[PDB]
Amino acid sequence: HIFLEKHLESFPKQGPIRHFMELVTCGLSKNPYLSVKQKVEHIEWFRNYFNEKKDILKESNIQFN
Amino acid sequence: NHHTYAELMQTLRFLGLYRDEHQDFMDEQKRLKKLRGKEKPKKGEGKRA
Amino acid sequence: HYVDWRMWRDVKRRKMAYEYADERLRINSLRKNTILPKILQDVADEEIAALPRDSCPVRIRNRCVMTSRPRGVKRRWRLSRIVFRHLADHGQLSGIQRATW
Amino acid sequence: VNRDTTAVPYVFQDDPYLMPASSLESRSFLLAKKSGENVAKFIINSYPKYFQKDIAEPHIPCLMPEYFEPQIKDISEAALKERIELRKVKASVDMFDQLLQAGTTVSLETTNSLLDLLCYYGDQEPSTDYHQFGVTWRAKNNAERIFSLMPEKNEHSYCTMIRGMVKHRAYEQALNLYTELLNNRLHADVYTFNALIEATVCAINEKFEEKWSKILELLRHMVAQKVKPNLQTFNTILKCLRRFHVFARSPALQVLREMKAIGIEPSLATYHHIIRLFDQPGDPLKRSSFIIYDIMNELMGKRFSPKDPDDDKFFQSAMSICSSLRDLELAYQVHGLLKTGDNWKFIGPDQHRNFYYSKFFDLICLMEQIDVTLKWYEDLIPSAYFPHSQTMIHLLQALDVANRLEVIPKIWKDSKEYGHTFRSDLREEILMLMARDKHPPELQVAFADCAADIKSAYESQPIRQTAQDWPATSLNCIAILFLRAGRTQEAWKMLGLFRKHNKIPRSELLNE
Amino acid sequence: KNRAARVRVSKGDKPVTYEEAHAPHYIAHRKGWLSLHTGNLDGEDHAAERTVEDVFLRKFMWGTFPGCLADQLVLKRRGNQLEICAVVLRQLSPHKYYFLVGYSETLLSYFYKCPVRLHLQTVPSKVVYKYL
Amino acid sequence: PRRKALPPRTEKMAVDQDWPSVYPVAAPFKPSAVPLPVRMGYPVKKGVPMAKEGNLELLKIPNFLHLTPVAIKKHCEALKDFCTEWPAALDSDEKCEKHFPIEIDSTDYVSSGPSVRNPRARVVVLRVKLSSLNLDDHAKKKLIKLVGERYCKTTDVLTIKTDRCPLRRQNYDYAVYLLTVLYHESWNTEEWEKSK
Amino acid sequence: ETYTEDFIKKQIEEFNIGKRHLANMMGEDPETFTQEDIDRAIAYLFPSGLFEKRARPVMKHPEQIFPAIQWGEDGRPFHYLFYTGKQSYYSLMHDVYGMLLNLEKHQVIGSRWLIKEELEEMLVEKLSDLDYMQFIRLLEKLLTSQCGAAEEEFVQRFRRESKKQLIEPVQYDEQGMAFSKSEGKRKTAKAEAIVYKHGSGRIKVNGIDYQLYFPITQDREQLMFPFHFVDRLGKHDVTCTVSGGGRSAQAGAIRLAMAKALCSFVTEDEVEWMRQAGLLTTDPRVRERKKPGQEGARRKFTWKKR
Amino acid sequence: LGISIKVHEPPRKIERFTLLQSVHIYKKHRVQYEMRTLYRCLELEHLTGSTADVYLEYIQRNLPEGVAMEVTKTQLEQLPEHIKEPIW
Amino acid sequence: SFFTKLTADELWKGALAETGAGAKKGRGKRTKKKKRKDLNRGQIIGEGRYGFLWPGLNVPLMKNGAVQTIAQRSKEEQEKVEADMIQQREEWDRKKKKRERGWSGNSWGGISLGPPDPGPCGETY
RNA sequence: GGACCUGGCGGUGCUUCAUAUCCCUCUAGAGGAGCCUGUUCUGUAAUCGAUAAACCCCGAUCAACCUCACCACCUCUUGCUCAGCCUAUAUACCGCCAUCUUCAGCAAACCCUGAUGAAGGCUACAAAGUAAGCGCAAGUACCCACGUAAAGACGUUAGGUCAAGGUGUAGCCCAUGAGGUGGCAAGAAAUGGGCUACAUUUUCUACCCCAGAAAACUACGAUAGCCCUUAUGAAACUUAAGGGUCGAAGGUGGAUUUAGC
Ligand SMILES: [K+]
Ligand SMILES: [K+]
Ligand SMILES: [K+]
Ligand SMILES: [K+]
Ligand SMILES: [K+]
Ligand SMILES: [K+]
Ligand SMILES: [K+]
Ligand SMILES: [K+]
Ligand SMILES: [Mg+2]
Ligand SMILES: [Mg+2]
Ligand SMILES: [Mg+2]
Ligand SMILES: [Mg+2]
Ligand SMILES: [Mg+2]
Ligand SMILES: [Mg+2]
Ligand SMILES: [Mg+2]
Ligand SMILES: [Mg+2]
Ligand SMILES: [Mg+2]
Ligand SMILES: [Mg+2]
Ligand SMILES: [Mg+2]
Ligand SMILES: [Mg+2]
Ligand SMILES: [Mg+2]
Ligand SMILES: [Mg+2]
Ligand SMILES: [Mg+2]
Ligand SMILES: [Mg+2]
Repeated sequence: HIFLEKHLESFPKQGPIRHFMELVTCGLSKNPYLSVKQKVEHIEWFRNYFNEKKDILKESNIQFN
Repeated sequence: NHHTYAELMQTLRFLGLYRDEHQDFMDEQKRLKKLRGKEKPKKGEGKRA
Repeated sequence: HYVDWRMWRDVKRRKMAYEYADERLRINSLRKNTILPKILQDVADEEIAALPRDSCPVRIRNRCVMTSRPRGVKRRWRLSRIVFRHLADHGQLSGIQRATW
Repeated sequence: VNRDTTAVPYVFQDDPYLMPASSLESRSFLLAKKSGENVAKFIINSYPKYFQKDIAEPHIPCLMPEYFEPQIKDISEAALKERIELRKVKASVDMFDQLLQAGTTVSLETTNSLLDLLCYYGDQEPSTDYHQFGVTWRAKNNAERIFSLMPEKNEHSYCTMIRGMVKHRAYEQALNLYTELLNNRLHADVYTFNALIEATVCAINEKFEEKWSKILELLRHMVAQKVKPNLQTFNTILKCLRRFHVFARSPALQVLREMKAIGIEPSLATYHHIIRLFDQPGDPLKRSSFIIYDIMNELMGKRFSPKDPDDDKFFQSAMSICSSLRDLELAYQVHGLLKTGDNWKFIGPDQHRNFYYSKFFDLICLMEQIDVTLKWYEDLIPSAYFPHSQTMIHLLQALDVANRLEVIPKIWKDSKEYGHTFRSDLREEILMLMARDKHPPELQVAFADCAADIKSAYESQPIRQTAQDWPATSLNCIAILFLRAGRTQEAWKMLGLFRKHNKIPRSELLNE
Repeated sequence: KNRAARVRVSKGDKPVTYEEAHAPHYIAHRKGWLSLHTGNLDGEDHAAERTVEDVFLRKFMWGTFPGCLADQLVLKRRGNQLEICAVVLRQLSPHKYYFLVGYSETLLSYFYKCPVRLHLQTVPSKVVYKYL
Repeated sequence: PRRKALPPRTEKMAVDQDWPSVYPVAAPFKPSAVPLPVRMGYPVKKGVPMAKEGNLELLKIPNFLHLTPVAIKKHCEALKDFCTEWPAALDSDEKCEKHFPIEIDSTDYVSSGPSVRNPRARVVVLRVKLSSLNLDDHAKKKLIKLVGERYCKTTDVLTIKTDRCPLRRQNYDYAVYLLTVLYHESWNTEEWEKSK
Repeated sequence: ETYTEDFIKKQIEEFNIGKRHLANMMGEDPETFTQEDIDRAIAYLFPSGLFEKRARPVMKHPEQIFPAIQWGEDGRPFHYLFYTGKQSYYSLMHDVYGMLLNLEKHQVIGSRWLIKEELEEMLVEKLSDLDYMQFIRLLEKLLTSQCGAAEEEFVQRFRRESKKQLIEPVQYDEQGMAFSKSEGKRKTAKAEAIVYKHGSGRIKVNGIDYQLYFPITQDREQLMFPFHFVDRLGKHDVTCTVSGGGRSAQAGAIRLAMAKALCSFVTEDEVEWMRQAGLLTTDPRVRERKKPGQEGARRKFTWKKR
Repeated sequence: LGISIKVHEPPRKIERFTLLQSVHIYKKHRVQYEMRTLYRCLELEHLTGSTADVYLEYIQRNLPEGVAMEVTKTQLEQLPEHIKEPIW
Repeated sequence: SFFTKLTADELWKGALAETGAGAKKGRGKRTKKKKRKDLNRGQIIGEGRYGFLWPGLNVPLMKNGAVQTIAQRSKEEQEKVEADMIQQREEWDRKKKKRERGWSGNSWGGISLGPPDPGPCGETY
């Protein structure tokens, strides 16, 4: 529940996305109302979401996978 | 869930195990209006056309 | 078998707000920051506004559960002042008594 | 905490109006409460959607609607196993042909699970909430049809067929089916051998000597197939031998002497079938007396666990044998063995329980001092059982013998609270006893207060089909109890009823 | 003038009960409460769900025991258990009472997922406190 | 004809009986079981309190007829086989903090209803003095700077409160994990600690 | 509801039997089971929190719970004044008027006249206000006359806390100094004051010199008042600790505490002067609550006469 | 059972709230209701797990209707092995 | 809904309008007074439209010495019970729905009031 | 038409009076200014209800959408519901209240008077009234005995509310029902209540009561306007907060009037 940065290995190591996904995992680590299965869902949703905005993320110089 | 409460006690009244005094009241008032002529019309075949 | 249509609309509203709760949360998170580019935040502003209006939680109204009264409702019992007093005046609400001091 | 001697069984409502008075109400008040739980489950399984909502934490699986209707509506091998766990005999047998007709391979473990459901119920549907004599093993039954179709048959196949025939009184055919099992170089199990001993004797009503030789052959085959007997195997032999009351006496003991050697602790049932066999309607009962004494010492100071269904019957049997022997020292051991641990649950159903206490309280009154007999009457009744007329009359013959005729105005108040208010035989033995002899004023005025309550009962009666009838003796006694007491005024108003109903008055009433 | 839970004065032929003879300002001075749970205590929750159960239970018993209820129900909760205590008339036969006890106990136990027990106290006639 | 109610069993009751057997467990007031002429209610002008028969005021009361002194003493005599003896060595509280310097807090809530859940049961508080830990000058100074307001200088007690995880066994393991990283991080001297 | 003697006689037997049952429940001895234990056992077995004590379960003797025919079978009333309607009241006026005639022939604090409501219990007769006054006028007339010994007993039947401060026990500290401790209350302020027998007039409030703690002179004047009145300023050392309230509520609470603790080091006569000066009384004036329909405690919202 | 126990009574809490008296208009006329919560703290000391288990079950089961409970348990633990000495 | 349902006493009290401003000062005609009817008079516990026979409540618990099981009336048999119930209702109503006039038809004068009420002390007229 | 009864009224008499009250008398206010808010007029395609005392920050312990009932356009038809209706009637009602009540009277059942008329019914050194029940009172709550709450009848005003909900009667049923999208709820004017002020007993700062500055066209004084940002939210010139700019009227208020021991 508290160490959720094992799941960010398919994300950029440095950048805005990492800084954004280090806030999602800090808030999800402070959440006693979700299970671990539900917390990964959130993380997997952004991964699928940033894979579909690759063209928009190239304009802003972000190399997501 | 008003459905569950309203459907359970409707079934229990038809099975005879719950006596609703409110429906009886309005079952008798609707029975006394058929004798007085004030019966609900058939849909489509209304007073207007 | 709800009190009225006004109550029935809220029931649907509350059901549609529970289905899109997570989707709306994930999309707002992008908007509620100064980290991501405006280009991406502008695309999320169009995605959360295209969802059904009834998924928005600001349309949910806390009505009474017996008489569907929109105002004069007590949140702890989800009852209107009129229905609360009726049960309280008959000694049916544990602990509730009239105050004198 | 112990039992409340002043209250009825907890299951009943603690309220004078809802308290069961008689023994008929006791059984009829629990059947109407069980009818409300069946009428509620009916409604809980017919309309589950109302009760599907679950607000309990932790989840209560026993407060959720059951779902009997099958779900898999296709035709596969896994859709049949779902209709066999729901005991859908008709659907499974009709859905098996379609599956078999298609030609899909059917495992041997799935066709043996269908025979079990057909061989057990005998191709008949189980009882449902809503939609003895003779043989229930029809010749045109699915159990035999599906048996032939099967291309391969293992041990379990026959084993579950022989047991299905004996259960539905098809004894004769099971023995014919057991010869085939021997022809296929197979080996039966213990359960299959258990039913073969029941069928053997039951099949033909031959003399015991021939039957004994026959039974020994199965047991010798049981030891030739590396089969180990269990408790039920011996229990059937004793149950089967019941018919040959006398002759079986000594042989039955042999069965009990082989259960110890091979380490098989006899249960309550094993002893229940011996005493019934030995027990016979004979005046001497010399043999029966010794048997029960030895059995009780062995059982003495033991705690029991359920093993065979017949275990419950033992307690009723022992008390009956004790009342026939008129021995109270042996009834205190049987009732003392019912109190240890939790053996009090083997007493039996309501019918068995009342019979046990009746025979028990009837041997206490007759045999022991009248001071303790009134302590057993306050404990058992009504908390344990409601009495039958013969028990109140048995108690009245003890007070008479114990010159304690001052409790009769208390025995009549209780009778009215136990449903014997209008029992002719009860009122005909209470009045005569009170009026038999003259008693001091203080005691003579109390009997008159019971005759004024017993007289009201005759005036008002529940059954109005026939005209009110007053027994000759009652009227003869109610009037003489008024005179002696001092109620002369009322003694002269009863004179008209003597000739009105043509009831002959005794000389002792006129002389006085 | 105030009207709530007050029985107006009459010639004297109207019989009222103790609970029916006292107004709301006596609910904690001369009367108790007909339902007793912890929902309304400081720091307790689920006060709105225990309330809906009470409103329905009082109606379920009023329509399931028609003409048999002398006085209002006294609902008691101890943990999972729910205890319904009632005063009933003796007009109805006992056979029918036992049926209604097993039907209501069982039905309400599967509906509110909790052990429900009902304790009847029959009375000959409606206890009368005074005649207003 | 019309059924007639039986007389109450109170009359049968003896003065020298066993009351616990009548009221073994909690039950509502049964006037036919309680052999007491107890009345309740506010009397009318020139009147007396209402009798127990049909009294709805005596049914509202949560009685303690099942918890009479004779019973409690009888109940607890049978419950002495479940209890364990407290180590005699631990006389006072100063001696308990020498062998057991860590105190764990955990709360259980009992409320009426069908659900027993409560989110307040997950909170775990861990208290431990810094004098019972093998700390030096540097470690103790650094450990007080990481915990912030969790350490009270007046009592020299570090309080760790964990409510992050749903279960109380996870928050207890997390509080013991925080104490270890803070202890092993207080002894580790970095290269940026020279600019103090 | 009329209760005869036979009904009350059956209630006497049920209480005695119920009194032996309640002693078996609690495990006491039936013989020495008083009525105070019954009140204690019924409050444990039947716990009621009703504010009215007359609405709670009670198991008393039938002579204290329940509150007769005035003619025989023939129908003649026993008393000769039956037809008056108030035979008990008029028999008393006839007796009192008969004792006032004999006197002619041969010739206080702590007590109050029986109230009207208490006089209807001795006679079991409803009485008007005016009739009660008439009876009192005859009794007073009886007292003025030279009544005999017997008459005094008759009048006594109809007839039914020193205002001194409670001195605190002087204690002694480790060093041996004598002092007295007391407590005060003013509005929401509570104060504890320790007054040493011998001192140099030093006061410390919460560990701070009083002039520093109380800048406003008025507050200091309140502190002086007790000592100035007993003309002993600069003779005791005070150490007080006040908590709650505000500036002026704390002084008043200390004044009262010092004054109460200074009564142990003064004579009885001086303590009565302090009482008559209002230094030992607790001011009961506290803030009044606001009402739902008004702007304030007593202020009302503007009346729209317009 | 041989347990040390101390009893005190924490100050009560009274929650009040006001409501309109009439169904319609008449704002100046309202009704006030309150809920009174009374406390009672039983502080036992020097128990064991087994002793607390049976005692709590016994009193918890007999807890009367309308009465909640909050059991706060202070457990004694020992320093973990890792905390005994630093990992040089 | 099911929570917006009152009791019979509350429904008739509002329908009859017996206590109101109109009654107080001759403001209401008596030409067509509304009349209270008991809708529970001829109702048996356990009888419903589906025609289910509940052992121990609707019908005898035991038949021929054996306990009955849950059964449901057939359409033909349940249709005869509803129609026979109506007949009892009409008969009861019909009976509820002759006088000797005095000097005039609507005149009170000349009408008999019977004998005076008996006195308490054994007096009769 | 004559003579009585009751009740109401009287620019009817007399007497005792109101104890925060009728008037004078004490204190702070209102009415004058600006703002906030409600109402009425007007306006708009665009709700309803309350509306002398007893309406007017009243239902609402609350309207950006929702709430919503309104308007315009489009759509559906056994329709979430063994339908539905915020359709009319509060002058059919229950229910919950207001008011006189900062009262004590209300009243069954009897009795008597008046020739057995409607009607009426007391005198304490007593002359026809007795009275359950109701209310008052007493008890209770809060910090007591005080005080404040609460309680406060029977009636009155066909008082208020069918739009809390329910409901009798009459009415609609391809529409007087149901759903969707967008939208209005403004201000020439008048008025009620409130907030802030007109300052020096004040303004600002420090402190929380021993201080230093300010002080009339850069003073006192807007919670208004304008601009920006932020918060909530899907959505804000729009709601709220804050900052910046701005620096108005106003200079202590006529007749009249409110509250408070
Ligand atoms: K006049
Ligand atoms: K103005
Ligand atoms: K009205
Ligand atoms: K309405
Ligand atoms: K209507
Ligand atoms: K203004
Ligand atoms: K300012
Ligand atoms: K002004
Ligand atoms: Mg934004
Ligand atoms: Mg909203
Ligand atoms: Mg003010
Ligand atoms: Mg009011
Ligand atoms: Mg005519
Ligand atoms: Mg308007
Ligand atoms: Mg709008
Ligand atoms: Mg009106
Ligand atoms: Mg009107
Ligand atoms: Mg008072
Ligand atoms: Mg008030
Ligand atoms: Mg009062
Ligand atoms: Mg419309
Ligand atoms: Mg719209
Ligand atoms: Mg500005
Ligand atoms: Mg300025």
